[PDB]
Amino acid sequence: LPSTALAIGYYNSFIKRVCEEIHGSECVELKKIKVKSFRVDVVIPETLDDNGVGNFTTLYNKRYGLSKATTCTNRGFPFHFKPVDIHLLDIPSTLSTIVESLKLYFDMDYLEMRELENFAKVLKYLIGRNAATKGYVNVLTNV
Amino acid sequence: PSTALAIGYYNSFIKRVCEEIHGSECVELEGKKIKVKSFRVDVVIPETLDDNGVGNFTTLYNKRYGLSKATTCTNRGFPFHFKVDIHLLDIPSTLSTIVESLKLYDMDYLEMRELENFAKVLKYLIGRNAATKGYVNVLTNVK
Amino acid sequence: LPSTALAIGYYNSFIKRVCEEIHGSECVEKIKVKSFRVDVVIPETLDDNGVGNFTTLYNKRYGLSKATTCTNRGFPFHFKPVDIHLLDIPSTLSTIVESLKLYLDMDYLEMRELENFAKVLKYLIGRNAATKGYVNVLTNVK
Amino acid sequence: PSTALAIGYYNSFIKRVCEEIHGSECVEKKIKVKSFRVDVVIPETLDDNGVGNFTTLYNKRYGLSKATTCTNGFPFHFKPVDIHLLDIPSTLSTIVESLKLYLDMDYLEMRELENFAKVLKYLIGRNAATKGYVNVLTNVK
Ligand SMILES: Nc1nc2c(ncn2[C@@H]2O[C@@H]3COP(=O)(O)O[C@H]4[C@@H](O)[C@H](n5cnc6c(N)ncnc65)O[C@@H]4COP(=O)(O)O[C@H]3[C@H]2O)c(=O)[nH]1
Ligand SMILES: Nc1nc2c(ncn2[C@@H]2O[C@@H]3COP(=O)(O)O[C@H]4[C@@H](O)[C@H](n5cnc6c(N)ncnc65)O[C@@H]4COP(=O)(O)O[C@H]3[C@H]2O)c(=O)[nH]1
Repeated sequence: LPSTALAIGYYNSFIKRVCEEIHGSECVELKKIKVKSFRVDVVIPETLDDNGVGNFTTLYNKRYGLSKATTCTNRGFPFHFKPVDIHLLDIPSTLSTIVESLKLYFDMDYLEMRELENFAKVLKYLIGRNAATKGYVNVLTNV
Repeated sequence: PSTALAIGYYNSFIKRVCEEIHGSECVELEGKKIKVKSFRVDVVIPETLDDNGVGNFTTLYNKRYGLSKATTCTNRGFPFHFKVDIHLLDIPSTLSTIVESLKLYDMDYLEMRELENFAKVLKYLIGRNAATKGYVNVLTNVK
Repeated sequence: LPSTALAIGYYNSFIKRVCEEIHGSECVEKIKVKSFRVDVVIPETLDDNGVGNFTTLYNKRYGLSKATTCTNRGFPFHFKPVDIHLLDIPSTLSTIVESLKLYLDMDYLEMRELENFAKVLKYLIGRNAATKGYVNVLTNVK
Repeated sequence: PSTALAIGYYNSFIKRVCEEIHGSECVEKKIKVKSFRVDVVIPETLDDNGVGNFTTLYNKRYGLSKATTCTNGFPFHFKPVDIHLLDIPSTLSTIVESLKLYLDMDYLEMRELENFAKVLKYLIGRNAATKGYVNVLTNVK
């Protein structure tokens, strides 16, 4: 199904790049900020919307009040985080893509959370793969 | 495999950038608004991919052409490289994911297949919509 | 029937646009907002020549006030640091009567399309997340 | 389904604008009105997301000024002068959404577009207050 490719791409690029860069630098760009310990949480909506996950992302922002910061590059990676420990979290925008694929592929909702749980499984497998993400990371489904 | 990733890339990057440019006609080029009279995004696709991904080709092309990087009008910024009539060019980093999947999944022929499939689906989705049609093109068979 | 198309159009355009815009901006015309709850108001029955008289009567009886969306697509809608209690009567329902005049009971039929419109609105509110509790509908009013 | 949507658009927008312009001859300061006709132009094919993109493209290419009618409003697009009204009916977008929830796809959209245009021009011709002072232009871009 066309959910493993999205999971592979999102994990590899975003997660591996950000994790390696921040482990090699230990700092973020809020003005500059510095970090002490790392926890990245992937947030997965229970079901997708008809027109992407932008509205869900904005609702989550207003509900939790996350804060903006890219990686300290002198390839900016703007992310949302909550001498200091940082509890990073994000809702992968790539999930939006899936809905469009479905239009080119109530069975709709049933299929949708099938690919959502498959995406979560692929992410967990890729966490298991590498060591840079071997406990400094977690995922949350049915949100 | 490449089709869903291609759909996602097209949707997000192309529709967002085209819509913002059309509705604003202003890009923060070194933090200063430029005019917009005629433009089009040239998405250029490598013929072959490296074992490590696409970063090397992106670096080589950008250095050869020295394309300046800037975002779109803000008030999430979508940085892009380009050169008044703006000349937008794009190396889609998403292509890297392809090999990753094939690495987890004649090889070089398979990457060729995925690259050409990406090209065709991009061209089809560009042909459909009116926001992009005319203001975007895909340049395969490049280097 | 020709009530699901009207319901879909009304919901999508008006409700989704306004709700998303106010969630993303939190301001109207100046005034600033803290929370949202939009009440779609549905007449218990339709009239011969639309719902203009019903809308004016409701406005006088509740004394609503004007407000548009902070666009920099003016959306003139009626509302009652400050929590706003929004309500609205969809003018599109007027159109429905003409449809019947070009489709042909009348009272029961109109009640049927009104109920179908309400069901479609509730379904679409259930669909999206931007409108997942920030919206309510009110059928059989007065 | 699309027919009722077209009928509603016609009634509300066209009837109200025609009535106001004929009874006032003043639109947004106040401009005079001597002769006019609103050109409802219908896209040949629709985007997946709706009509906003085509509306923006057409308006920017033609640089159409936007203004409302007299008050004591209804916005619209146009260009001692004869008014030349124009409008992209946003309601067209609804069609695709309905057709997406309803269930060749492009051909179904073509059906809806032709039906919308036909019913629009029919209800324009039928009434007297609108006859002559309005036209629908398909086969656009
Ligand atoms: N919160 C966050 N997520 C990111 C960031 N960078 C990538 N991601 C996520 O990783 C997915 C895949 O990354 P990609 O680089 O391999 O493919 C991306 C990339 O090739 C291109 N793209 C998207 N946003 C871009 C951007 N801002 N700049 C340049 N290219 C961009 O479009 C592809 C798909 O975008 P998507 O937004 O739907 O999913 C992203 C996206 O959800 C990031 O800096 N922050
Ligand atoms: N309170 C409020 N309600 C609105 C507004 N815009 C639309 N609505 C509601 O959503 C229905 C359908 O929205 P639409 O945009 O898809 O189709 C509308 C719209 O596309 C068109 N129209 C009206 N005034 C227009 C205008 N000034 N410019 C362009 N199109 C216009 O007339 C269609 C039918 O109008 P209607 O009033 O009977 O039903 C509205 C109406 O009940 C609005 O700005 N405010």
